[PDB]
Amino acid sequence: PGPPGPPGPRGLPGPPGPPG
Amino acid sequence: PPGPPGPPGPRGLPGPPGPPG
Amino acid sequence: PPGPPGPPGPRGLPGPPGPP
Amino acid sequence: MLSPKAATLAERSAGLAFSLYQAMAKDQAVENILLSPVVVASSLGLVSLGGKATTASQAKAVLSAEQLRDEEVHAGLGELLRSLSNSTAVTWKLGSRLYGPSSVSFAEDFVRSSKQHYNCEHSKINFRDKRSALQSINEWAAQTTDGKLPEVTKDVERTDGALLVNAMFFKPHWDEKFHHKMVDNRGFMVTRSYTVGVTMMHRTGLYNYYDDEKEKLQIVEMPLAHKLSSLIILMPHHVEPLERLEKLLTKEQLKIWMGKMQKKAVAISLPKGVVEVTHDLQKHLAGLGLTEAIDKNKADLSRMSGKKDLYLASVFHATAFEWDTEGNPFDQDIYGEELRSPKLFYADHPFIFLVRDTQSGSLLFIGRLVRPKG
Repeated sequence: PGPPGPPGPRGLPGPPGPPG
Repeated sequence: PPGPPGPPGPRGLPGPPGPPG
Repeated sequence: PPGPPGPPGPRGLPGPPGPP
Repeated sequence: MLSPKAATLAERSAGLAFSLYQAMAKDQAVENILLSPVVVASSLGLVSLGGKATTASQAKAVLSAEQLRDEEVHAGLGELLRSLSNSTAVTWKLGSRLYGPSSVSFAEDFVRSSKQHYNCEHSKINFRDKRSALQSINEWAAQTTDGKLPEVTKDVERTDGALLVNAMFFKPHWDEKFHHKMVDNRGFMVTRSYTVGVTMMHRTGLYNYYDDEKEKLQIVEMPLAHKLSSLIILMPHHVEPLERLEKLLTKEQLKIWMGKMQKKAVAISLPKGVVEVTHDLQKHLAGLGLTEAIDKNKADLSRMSGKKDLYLASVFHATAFEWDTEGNPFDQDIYGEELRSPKLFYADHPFIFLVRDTQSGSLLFIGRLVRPKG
């Protein structure tokens, strides 16, 4: 009977790009 | 009785630009 | 009661390459 | 049902609020925005009601209602104001009060007209007594909003002239309520390098929704109680300043976006709490054409006092916008694993929102949330 949970949090920010 | 877990969350932000060469 | 929060999202995409 | 004159002024007010939004959006000092189009148009109606010659003529031009008589503007805006009062507990509180110096007396005819057409009150304060002046203003707005708007401003900028103060409280009542326990702590990203903790409410149901993959933004329609009005939220795909979205926000583009929407299973997550925004529209209204009304040497507000004593110093637009879970109890959504894999409308970064009347399409609210509070 309990409603489904809320969506999970946002994932981690991506890794920095390679050095130019 | 607690309900089922929620859906997956949103994808994280894109990474910052790399350091200068 | 409401369900627990879902799983965290996938980690973001890698960043763009840096400047030269 | 609105009269055809009040309906034309409803679209006039909506267009005026659009230009107000864009003008304030360029202002790097402006953060959150909250504009009620009928209340903004009422400020120009008061200047036209209490003014003559170019001071009253400019106020009608900024409203783009030149082809209408003066008493048609006051009566039309009067019908529009009372139309929103007949749709309360959504909870909607509104107060309008003119503050003049003690050296000036209000003409009885202007007091009768402004109260009849705009529910406008009138008070005299000593602007040089800064503490007593702010208290008189802040305590009136708090009384009007029952404490939801405890203070308007912290400083009166021009100690001579008139201050038009509007205090508002709005609380959207959803057609489909959120579960009162579907709240938790989430991080709101003001920018990519700035995250403030907020309370967020979550509901998953069937909503009108469109994903613009071309211009990278999401649009969802949240109907209000008994589908008499709707709350539309526009949020970019990436965490970015809303300036790019604001260049696309037009009357034409919004309609195109509304037509591409379709009822889909959508998980909506929004910040929960009260957002307090105070605006001084006076200088922005001048940039739209209301130039003489703010000039202390040229203003003609002689209908207000009898002998040309006042000038428009400030037009305070103060609002308390509460996001809450309360709404109408909906019957089962049992014939709808429909919500098993819903689209995510995860509003943890700045978004643009507007409130639209379903019957007339008139704009009840326009604004944005760039920096909440927790």
